[PDB]
Amino acid sequence: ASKDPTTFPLGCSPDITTPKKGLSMELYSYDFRKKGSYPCWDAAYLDPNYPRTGYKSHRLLAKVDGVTGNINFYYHATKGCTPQLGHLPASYNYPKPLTMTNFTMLLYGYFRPKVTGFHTFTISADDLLFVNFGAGNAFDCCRRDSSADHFGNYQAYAIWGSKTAKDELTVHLDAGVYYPIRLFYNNREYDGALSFTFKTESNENTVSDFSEYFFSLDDTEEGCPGLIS
Ligand SMILES: CC(=O)N[C@@H]1[C@@H](O[C@@H]2O[C@H](CO)[C@H](O)[C@H](O)[C@H]2O)[C@@H](O)[C@@H](CO)O[C@H]1O
Ligand SMILES: [Ca+2]
Ligand code: NA
Ligand code: NA
Ligand code: NA
Ligand code: NA
Ligand code: NA
Repeated sequence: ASKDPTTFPLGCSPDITTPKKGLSMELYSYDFRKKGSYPCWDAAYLDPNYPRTGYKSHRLLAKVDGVTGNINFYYHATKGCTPQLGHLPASYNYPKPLTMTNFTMLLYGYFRPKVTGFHTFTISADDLLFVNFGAGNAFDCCRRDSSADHFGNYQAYAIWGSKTAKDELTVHLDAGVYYPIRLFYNNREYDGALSFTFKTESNENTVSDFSEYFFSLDDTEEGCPGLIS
């Protein structure tokens, strides 16, 4: 698939193996600058290659499976320029404290729609959430191994304090097809927040609980390109 973001993204058709519930998550540290710097937070999170290669230089905290449910959070800090502990919601399947003021997080896997039609995803973040969506744009169907670092221009992005603090992505999707998805998050300092929800043209319900929507698929030899059309 093309890497470019599109309104009609390509999806994937898994084989016999049952998709596993939830997304994969990786957590990385994101240190402050040395005492007395102005500002105190590291600006690395906005380097253009930070979401591709830069984050990998940071200390790996965790890699977990099975992230699903409601993945939204709001972490309230009490002090600027200070690492403070907190916990992710239970949905993240990570039962240890981390520096919720300052960390990087990567989620990847597949989104399976329940209805065929236009979906509008709405995102917000403190500090940053970058979203790739579709085969190629995120990664290749059951070939994430060979394509994970080759994602394309973001389908949506949100940066706290910017002219784009919230964003939307509208895409036409087919029910029961599995669409590659990559979420890249950072908190630089202080409060952190992530909101990821959607609506469809089918009804006026907002979906915030991804239990029946987020899945993981094993990579395979020849891939699992979408077979529908
Ligand atoms: C703009 C700014 O620097 N605000 C300071 C606070 O830090 C920011 O807080 C926002 C949320 O309001 C966001 O989380 C951002 O990442 C942070 O940089 C904080 O340092 C506060 C300490 O009391 O001072 C504000 O001025
Ligand atoms: Ca913040
Ligand atoms: Na097979
Ligand atoms: Na740190
Ligand atoms: Na990694
Ligand atoms: Na909007
Ligand atoms: Na409702």
